[PDB]
Amino acid sequence: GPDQRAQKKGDIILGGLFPIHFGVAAKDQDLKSRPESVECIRYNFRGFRWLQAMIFAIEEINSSPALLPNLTLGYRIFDTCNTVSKALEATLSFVAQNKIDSLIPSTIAVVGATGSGVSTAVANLLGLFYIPQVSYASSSRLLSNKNQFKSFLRTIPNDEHQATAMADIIEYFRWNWVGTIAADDDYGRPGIEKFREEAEERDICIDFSELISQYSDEEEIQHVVEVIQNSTAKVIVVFSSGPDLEPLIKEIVRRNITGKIWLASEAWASSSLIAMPQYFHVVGGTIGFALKAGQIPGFREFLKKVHPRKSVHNGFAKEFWEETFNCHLRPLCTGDENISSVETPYIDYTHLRISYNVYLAVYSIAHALQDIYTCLPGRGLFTNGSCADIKKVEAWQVLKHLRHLNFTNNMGEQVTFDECGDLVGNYSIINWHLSPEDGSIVFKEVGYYNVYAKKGERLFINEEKILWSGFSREVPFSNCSRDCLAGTRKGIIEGEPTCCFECVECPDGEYSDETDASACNKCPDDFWSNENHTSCIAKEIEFLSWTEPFGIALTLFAVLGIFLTAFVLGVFIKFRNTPIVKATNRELSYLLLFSLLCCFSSSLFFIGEPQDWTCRLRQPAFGISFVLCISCILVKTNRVLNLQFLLVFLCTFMQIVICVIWLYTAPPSSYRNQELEDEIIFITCHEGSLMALGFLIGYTCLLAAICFFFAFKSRKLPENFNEAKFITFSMLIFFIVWISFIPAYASTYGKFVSAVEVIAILAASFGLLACIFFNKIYIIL
Amino acid sequence: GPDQRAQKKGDIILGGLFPIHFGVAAKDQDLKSRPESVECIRYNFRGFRWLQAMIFAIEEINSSPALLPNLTLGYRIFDTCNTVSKALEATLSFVAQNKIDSLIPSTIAVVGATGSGVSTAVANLLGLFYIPQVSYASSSRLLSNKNQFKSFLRTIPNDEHQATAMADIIEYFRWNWVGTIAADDDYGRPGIEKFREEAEERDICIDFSELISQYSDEEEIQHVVEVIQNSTAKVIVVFSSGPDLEPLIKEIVRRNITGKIWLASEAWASSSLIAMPQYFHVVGGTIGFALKAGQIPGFREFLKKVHPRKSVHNGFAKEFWEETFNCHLRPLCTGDENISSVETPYIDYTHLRISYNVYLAVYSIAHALQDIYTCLPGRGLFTNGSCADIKKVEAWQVLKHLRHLNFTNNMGEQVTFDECGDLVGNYSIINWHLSPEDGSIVFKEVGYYNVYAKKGERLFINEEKILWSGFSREVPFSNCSRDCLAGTRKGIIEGEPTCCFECVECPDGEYSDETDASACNKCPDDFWSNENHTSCIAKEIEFLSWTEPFGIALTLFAVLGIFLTAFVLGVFIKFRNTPIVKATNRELSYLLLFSLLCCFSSSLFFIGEPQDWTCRLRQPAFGISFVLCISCILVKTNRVLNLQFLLVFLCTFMQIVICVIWLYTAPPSSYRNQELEDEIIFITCHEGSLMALGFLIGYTCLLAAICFFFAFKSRKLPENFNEAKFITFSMLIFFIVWISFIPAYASTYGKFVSAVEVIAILAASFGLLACIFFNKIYIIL
Ligand SMILES: *[C@@H]1O[C@H](CO)[C@@H](O[C@@H]2O[C@H](CO)[C@@H](O)[C@H](O)[C@H]2NC(C)=O)[C@H](O)[C@H]1NC(C)=O
Ligand SMILES: *[C@@H]1O[C@H](CO)[C@@H](O[C@@H]2O[C@H](CO)[C@@H](O)[C@H](O)[C@H]2NC(C)=O)[C@H](O)[C@H]1NC(C)=O
Ligand SMILES: *[C@@H]1O[C@H](CO)[C@@H](O[C@@H]2O[C@H](CO)[C@@H](O)[C@H](O)[C@H]2NC(C)=O)[C@H](O)[C@H]1NC(C)=O
Ligand SMILES: *[C@@H]1O[C@H](CO)[C@@H](O[C@@H]2O[C@H](CO)[C@@H](O)[C@H](O)[C@H]2NC(C)=O)[C@H](O)[C@H]1NC(C)=O
Ligand SMILES: CC(C)CCC[C@@H](C)[C@H]1CC[C@H]2[C@@H]3CC=C4C[C@@H](O)CC[C@]4(C)[C@H]3CC[C@]12C
Ligand SMILES: CC(C)CCC[C@@H](C)[C@H]1CC[C@H]2[C@@H]3CC=C4C[C@@H](O)CC[C@]4(C)[C@H]3CC[C@]12C
Ligand SMILES: CC(C)CCC[C@@H](C)[C@H]1CC[C@H]2[C@@H]3CC=C4C[C@@H](O)CC[C@]4(C)[C@H]3CC[C@]12C
Ligand SMILES: CC(C)CCC[C@@H](C)[C@H]1CC[C@H]2[C@@H]3CC=C4C[C@@H](O)CC[C@]4(C)[C@H]3CC[C@]12C
Ligand SMILES: CC(C)CCC[C@@H](C)[C@H]1CC[C@H]2[C@@H]3CC=C4C[C@@H](O)CC[C@]4(C)[C@H]3CC[C@]12C
Ligand SMILES: CC(C)CCC[C@@H](C)[C@H]1CC[C@H]2[C@@H]3CC=C4C[C@@H](O)CC[C@]4(C)[C@H]3CC[C@]12C
Ligand SMILES: CC(C)CCC[C@@H](C)[C@H]1CC[C@H]2[C@@H]3CC=C4C[C@@H](O)CC[C@]4(C)[C@H]3CC[C@]12C
Ligand SMILES: COc1cccc([C@@H](C)NCCCc2ccccc2Cl)c1
Ligand SMILES: COc1cccc([C@@H](C)NCCCc2ccccc2Cl)c1
Ligand SMILES: O=C(O)[C@@H]1Cc2c([nH]c3ccccc23)CN1
Ligand SMILES: O=C(O)[C@@H]1Cc2c([nH]c3ccccc23)CN1
Ligand SMILES: *[C@@H]1O[C@H](CO)[C@@H](O)[C@H](O)[C@H]1NC(C)=O
Ligand SMILES: *[C@@H]1O[C@H](CO)[C@@H](O)[C@H](O)[C@H]1NC(C)=O
Ligand SMILES: *[C@@H]1O[C@H](CO)[C@@H](O)[C@H](O)[C@H]1NC(C)=O
Ligand SMILES: *[C@@H]1O[C@H](CO)[C@@H](O)[C@H](O)[C@H]1NC(C)=O
Ligand SMILES: *[C@@H]1O[C@H](CO)[C@@H](O)[C@H](O)[C@H]1NC(C)=O
Ligand SMILES: *[C@@H]1O[C@H](CO)[C@@H](O)[C@H](O)[C@H]1NC(C)=O
Ligand SMILES: [Ca+2]
Ligand SMILES: [Ca+2]
Ligand SMILES: [Ca+2]
Ligand SMILES: [Ca+2]
Ligand SMILES: [Ca+2]
Ligand SMILES: [Ca+2]
Ligand SMILES: [Ca+2]
Ligand SMILES: [Ca+2]
Repeated sequence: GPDQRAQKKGDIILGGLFPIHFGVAAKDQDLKSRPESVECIRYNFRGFRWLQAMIFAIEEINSSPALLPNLTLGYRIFDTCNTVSKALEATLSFVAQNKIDSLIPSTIAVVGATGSGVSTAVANLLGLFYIPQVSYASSSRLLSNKNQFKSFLRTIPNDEHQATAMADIIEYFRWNWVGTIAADDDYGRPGIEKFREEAEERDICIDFSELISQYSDEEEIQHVVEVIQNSTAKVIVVFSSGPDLEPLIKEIVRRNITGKIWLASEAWASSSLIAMPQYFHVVGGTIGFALKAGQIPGFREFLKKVHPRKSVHNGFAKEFWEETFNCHLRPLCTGDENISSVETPYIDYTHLRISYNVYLAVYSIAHALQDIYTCLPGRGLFTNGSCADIKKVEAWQVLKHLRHLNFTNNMGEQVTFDECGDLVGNYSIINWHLSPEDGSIVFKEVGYYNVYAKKGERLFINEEKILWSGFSREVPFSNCSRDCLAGTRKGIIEGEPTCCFECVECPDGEYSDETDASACNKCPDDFWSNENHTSCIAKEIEFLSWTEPFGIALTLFAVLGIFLTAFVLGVFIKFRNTPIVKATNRELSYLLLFSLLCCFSSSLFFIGEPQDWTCRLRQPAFGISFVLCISCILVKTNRVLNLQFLLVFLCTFMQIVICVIWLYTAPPSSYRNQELEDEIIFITCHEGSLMALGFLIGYTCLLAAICFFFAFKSRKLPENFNEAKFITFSMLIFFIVWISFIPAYASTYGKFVSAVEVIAILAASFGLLACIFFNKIYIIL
Repeated sequence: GPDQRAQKKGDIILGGLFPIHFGVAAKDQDLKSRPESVECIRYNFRGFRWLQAMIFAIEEINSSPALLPNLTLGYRIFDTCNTVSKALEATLSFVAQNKIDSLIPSTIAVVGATGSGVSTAVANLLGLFYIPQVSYASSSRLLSNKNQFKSFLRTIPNDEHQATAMADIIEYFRWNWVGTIAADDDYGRPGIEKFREEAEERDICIDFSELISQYSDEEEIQHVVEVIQNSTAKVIVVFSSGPDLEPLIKEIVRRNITGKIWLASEAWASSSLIAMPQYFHVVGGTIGFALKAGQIPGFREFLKKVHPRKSVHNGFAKEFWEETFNCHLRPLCTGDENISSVETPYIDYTHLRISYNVYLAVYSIAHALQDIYTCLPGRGLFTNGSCADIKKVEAWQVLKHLRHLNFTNNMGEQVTFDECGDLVGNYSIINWHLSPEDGSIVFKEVGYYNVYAKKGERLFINEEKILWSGFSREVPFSNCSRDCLAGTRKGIIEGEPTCCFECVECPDGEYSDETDASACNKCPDDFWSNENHTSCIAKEIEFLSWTEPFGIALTLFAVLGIFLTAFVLGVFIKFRNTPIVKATNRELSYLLLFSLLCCFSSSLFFIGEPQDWTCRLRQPAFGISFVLCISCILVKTNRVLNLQFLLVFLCTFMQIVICVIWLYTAPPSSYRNQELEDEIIFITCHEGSLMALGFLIGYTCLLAAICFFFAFKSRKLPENFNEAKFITFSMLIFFIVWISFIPAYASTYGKFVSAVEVIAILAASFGLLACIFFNKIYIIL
């Protein structure tokens, strides 16, 4: 394989795949000359630390007598440069003896790779030969498919939980308008698809979805930047690694776009390529995910013991030395430099997360080998309970024992792989802060995601520790439309997702008391809308009331009429012996005064809240009383022109028969009219039979016409102090009053119709009383 | 490599990857023993025809002297079984000489593979060594990435156009509620993502998105089936191959789900695994995509010449013979059977689409080799214009010449590969019909998709040829919500996409004239909504018009009053010498009659449409005329009790000063009241100065009260035929009329206030005229 390698000899050989370089020289091969091996350029100190973690774990296993006694573990580790081609050359180097026996030391297991696409490409070849491959950083769900990848296992948790956690985070901060960026590889696309599913099931709308790569052209990056700028959303979920996101972040920094709230996947939430101070105005305040940190005692000293000459087995130490001190072995370096003197990710780390994954992968392979070594003859996992010979062990046997692995960590936790080869683990939630002393970016832990917890309780966040955009304490607004107040209702904007709405105020008569009201709820039948439609208020019920001032005035006038009638009646009764009261029919005078009292009592009926009996006894009472009084006047005129009682009885009986008829057929009834005024309910009365009202007033006015005619025929005659002209005057007053209020009765449907009726009754009764009796009162004085 | 192979020797060797089997055995090893090579189960006759197409193209090239003279093409073709593992074993067989020179005949180029995931896995290894790989059926966009796949080219069009075409088809048939199913591989996921993008830009809502596979468990298939059933959407877009869709179709057939409209991607739109008659109730009427058919003259005869013994180079002919006739060489077969006797996809084909792609790939490699062979010494593609030695040709040189390929087909078309190695091509659109004679499924061409055409013109469909569900001629309904009629407006349903809406009728005063009205438009102030709210009609304007019957009646009474006043005036002028008219002031009588004429003319003012001058000259005219009348009556009474003209002038001048004052300060104006009734606009008049109106009526009624008082003081006195009582009567009639209509003026704001005012004016004028002059007329007779 490649010349640059870390090789050690042993009984069992472990393969190693690490990204010692971030990527390869970006150039299009001309194919004019024979193509040579591409050279990867940017040194990755963190990847070299991962390689050192693998070597340290192997050395610790070799030193420990408890684990794999009398057996020596060796390694063959190559640099992938985050590239499929280099990893495939290394894998072809691994499977040389398998290829010879299908178409150099034998490779029992392989550790790696980092990238999910690289791991998929390597896993195809490795599972072709059933060589177990335990990856430390590849987290794509596509690798969980065991039909495709038979020998692939993971010490890193699967990516589905991370997308669910991002959806939970967006829900927690109450956002529904977000953008998505994904790396165009096996890491970005499945994760972003899972996030899209989880966001749509949480009613979260995604404005844009874009794909990026480290090989994206200038036009693609410009298009993505334009899409980001053109959007209102400021929360962008990014599923990518450092190298695949670096060009986009660089272009955003050049254009200097600030205000975006970045949600970071684990691959770049701790990336040194993205977390640099000069990008902090763009990427500051980023909220991202980190793996659970682990402890590897003695690892730091082993890292500090690195040396070009002393590390003879590790061939990558040469370039690490040359890149750390910028020397060559460009100034020549003696080799006596100090690692602690230079600040690189190699030593400048706080938590071991992927390095712990490498350590766990190596120890998992070692524990599988130990389970093979300690297998009791009749209790094996293979056919008939047989056990593999550790001296002549085969890769498929180690894979079989890895599928059944259960071992305790140095941290006292149980490591197991499921049917998909996944190792579930918690997440920590970090926020990108700026250091005051140094100015570098500090990853402050602000929360966690508990995968073991049930749905809805997995997320915990300390929002007080969060600095939005790196400096702000207020949660930013990332909704498409403002949640407008009550009294309004949401409405569709064509061609736009449901999260974006225009809210129109409620229609008159409909109320909305809730923010984000889908529709304006209607008020009930007896209620109406508020002034701003933020509530519902009872409809005002209106009629002619007793306590209201005008009803009081009408009642006082009715009582005054009753008092005057009683006064005249008392004057007549106490002084019945005088010739003046003897001239007129004093019995008929008493009956007429009683009729006037009944008339005023009937006038009292119209005032007040309408009721069934009240509307049933308003027209009939006045009709009876006024027919009776006109009949008494009629018999007085006929005397002027026993039997008089018979005539008044005949008239009152005809009128009361009419009344009984139309009260038996169709009683008047109280009804709550609601169509005249929307806000106001009019309590009024249905007559029931309108032709009955015609008959009633026709009879009253016909008896009136007869009385007026007979009084006119004898107007000039002086008798009983010429009462004929007074009768004529009272009756013409009756006709003036009742004709004059026809405009009043016409179309004035409200609380004032009862007032008009009361005033008409009072006027007619007062005119009759005055004309009949006030002349006699003047005579008596 | 694998023992079962098709091998021929030659100077230049072409690799071959074909799916002779549909898959592998479902033997998921428990790793009890050493895992053996997996056995392939279901024979694929169409894949064997593709392999025969490759062999036929190679043989035709060898026979043709024009193409590659004195050079013999050989092949090494293996069976992939649509599996990554076996394809990778074959690819490792291809790259043996490369692996020997990086860590058996040399492979110059490889044809294949079919599946996109298989092609990706093979292309990683092949591009590691820059061995050109021309695929005939893998259409994933992921393979267009030349950073990852350096040596990969395609004779099949890329899948982006097909997803765009499906979006265009959904738009054409007016659907917005569709479901999506995709194979969980490199073919299904990118295509379904492209379709999701193209549908979201076209306002198409996707109810569900599911993933399937040939290895999907029972629970996954049941979940997908329940998702399909639970959905209202009837159109389902499927990006999958036959084997990956077969379990889902089988389960849907078991449950007998009918009514769905399947949109088929090219991989399964012509699949024999899905297009079987016993599934026609479920998959009948499917609309799918096919590639351009090609012509390979002599191919059918070569296919019919297949034989186990005679085809010594083709090792796959043995199992083809055994599967075709169900024999062994299970009854023994002599080998003298006839291919045409048995109906298999091998010969029972109508159009060569993938076989033509295989043929084109072989001729593309051959033409690249020919371009190498005919290279002029100083005009090469390589360094310094050098040309490759065809005798010692290398794979990377052939790849370089393939990247620059221009050659003419046997059909007379130009074959070229772009920078991504893609060959663009048209699509045909087919519909799954049922044959009447045979009962098999017939793929009827119903349209095409022209990739060369501009956007919006690429799709052509003959809907008359389409049988929906296999039997129906009516386009099915696949919208989430009914597009309800006009008069209604759409409204949001919470938690649901914009395509699903509840439409509420428009509010009163608002109209929607369009289907799918986003909001109800309020039409202008003079308009009010229709009863259906489909439009809005003009607001009715209400006033007291001349043509109205009641306005006509009022005009007739006014004209009658004018006629009566003129008659009295004529009687007075013609007979001025009589003693009766000499007794009264004849000049004052003429003035009073003229004032009555002015009063009737003022009564005529209120009738008609209000106008600024009309509302300005309504109250003043009547006020001045009636005060002049009362002043003449006043001087007549004062005579009853020169200077009379002075008194009438004083009174009329006081009132005219009041009038000039309040028409100078604030004149009355015509206004269109729109608040009393929503549907109707009342045209009425603002007085302007209400206190000035108080002054006007106060002065008129005060001059009245003075006249009434003075006439009452001299009521009994007989003079001028005792005109005093008649004056008192006219004046009391004035007071009765004007007091009586106070209820009428109160709150009766409409077209009837002018009517009431006209009636009051007519009544007062008639009373005055009658009382003053009709007694004199009676005396004159
Ligand atoms: C942004 O929009 C979301 C969704 O409408 C709002 O979240 C809602 O908040 C209210 C009150 O807290 C809850 O009753 C709803 O259930 C939430 N809807 C969800 C979770 O879908 C959020 O408040 C908005 N943020 C703003 C306007 O700043
Ligand atoms: C994953 O995270 C959860 C929550 O942080 C851990 O549960 C906590 O465990 C500690 C002790 O280890 C308790 O004091 C807390 O009360 C627990 N919190 C809960 C249950 O909400 C859990 O142990 C973590 N798992 C791993 C494997 O680290
Ligand atoms: C289903 O809904 C779609 C909405 O997209 C309707 O298609 C629209 O029809 C109107 C007709 O006036 C066109 O103006 C729009 O341009 C169409 N929208 C498109 C094509 O996206 C379709 O008519 C509905 N089908 C029904 C109700 O059967
Ligand atoms: C793709 O399809 C279009 C339309 O079917 C083809 O254009 C047609 O070409 C024929 C001649 O070959 C003309 O008679 C038609 O009028 C054309 N139709 C158009 C322009 O709409 C086009 O040639 C096809 N491209 C191929 C086969 O490569
Ligand atoms: C009550 C409303 C609806 C109808 C009005 C009825 C009026 C117009 C009718 C009914 C009674 C009638 C009067 C009955 C008696 C007399 C006396 C007679 O010597 C002259 C006619 C005269 C003066 C009539 C005039 C018209 C009259 C007053
Ligand atoms: C509309 C109603 C309520 C109010 C009308 C009041 C009327 C009906 C009353 C009030 C004053 C009354 C007048 C008082 C004086 C006279 C003069 C006398 O020689 C004949 C009766 C006559 C003419 C009365 C007729 C009726 C009269 C005008
Ligand atoms: C002077 C002559 C006409 C006799 C007087 C009769 C008067 C008192 C009565 C008889 C008929 C009545 C009219 C009948 C119709 C209406 C329409 C109504 O919506 C308003 C009142 C109004 C306009 C009335 C006004 C007064 C009226 C004209
Ligand atoms: C109709 C409503 C508005 C008012 C009713 C009061 C009127 C009609 C009543 C109350 C007092 C009555 C007056 C009492 C005294 C006299 C004096 C007598 O020599 C002529 C009748 C006359 C003048 C009466 C006319 C009618 C009269 C004025
Ligand atoms: C229409 C507005 C002005 C209200 C009407 C006011 C009425 C109630 C006033 C104004 C003119 C007044 C009359 C003026 C003249 C007389 C004659 C006198 O010997 C007795 C009082 C009497 C009969 C007054 C009665 C009340 C009266 C009619
Ligand atoms: C009843 C006798 C003693 C007096 C008669 C006066 C009459 C003709 C006049 C004077 C004041 C007038 C009232 C003034 C106020 C209103 C309120 C209005 O919305 C309806 C008409 C109504 C109810 C009028 C009814 C008739 C009325 C009472
Ligand atoms: C104008 C509306 C109110 C209709 C009322 C008509 C009144 C105002 C007019 C019309 C005809 C007139 C009558 C004509 C004839 C006479 C006879 C005379 O000896 C007494 C006056 C008297 C009785 C007049 C009274 C007023 C009168 C009745
Ligand atoms: C005239 O003498 C009367 C005899 C009986 C009753 C009454 C009064 C109490 N009712 C006025 C009924 C009101 C009215 C008038 C005209 C048209 C419709 C309507 Cl609803 C008067
Ligand atoms: C009474 O003698 C008059 C002198 C001048 C004018 C008039 C008439 C033409 N105007 C009625 C004005 C109507 C009215 C009455 C009371 C309250 C409000 C309103 Cl709006 C009469
Ligand atoms: O699967 C993948 O592609 C990513 C690669 C990756 C992860 N975390 C990282 C940290 C540093 C460098 C690389 C990574 C998570 N899985
Ligand atoms: O890339 C892929 O996976 C599919 C495989 C495929 C296509 N068309 C076919 C016809 C028959 C059999 C298989 C196929 C289109 N591309
Ligand atoms: C974004 O808006 C700018 C300004 O008009 C425009 O130039 C650019 O094309 C837009 N991009 C997209 C993706 O709409
Ligand atoms: C970038 O934008 C910020 C505004 O947030 C501004 O303070 C800063 O000066 C800008 N930097 C450059 C180089 O323009
Ligand atoms: C591993 O062993 C522990 C006991 O030390 C046990 O609790 C745990 O369940 C085991 N793991 C599995 C997967 O059985
Ligand atoms: C379909 O709907 C039924 C009824 O609500 C429910 O029980 C079932 O779980 C649903 N299935 C799916 C796949 O959503
Ligand atoms: C399957 O469905 C079709 C169409 O609805 C119907 O004709 C047929 O009888 C059904 N068969 C069974 C077994 O339900
Ligand atoms: C291929 O050659 C033809 C002429 O034979 C020419 O028209 C066409 O443009 C060429 N294609 C390319 C890609 O150069
Ligand atoms: Ca790696
Ligand atoms: Ca050891
Ligand atoms: Ca990184
Ligand atoms: Ca949209
Ligand atoms: Ca294949
Ligand atoms: Ca030849
Ligand atoms: Ca198929
Ligand atoms: Ca939803």
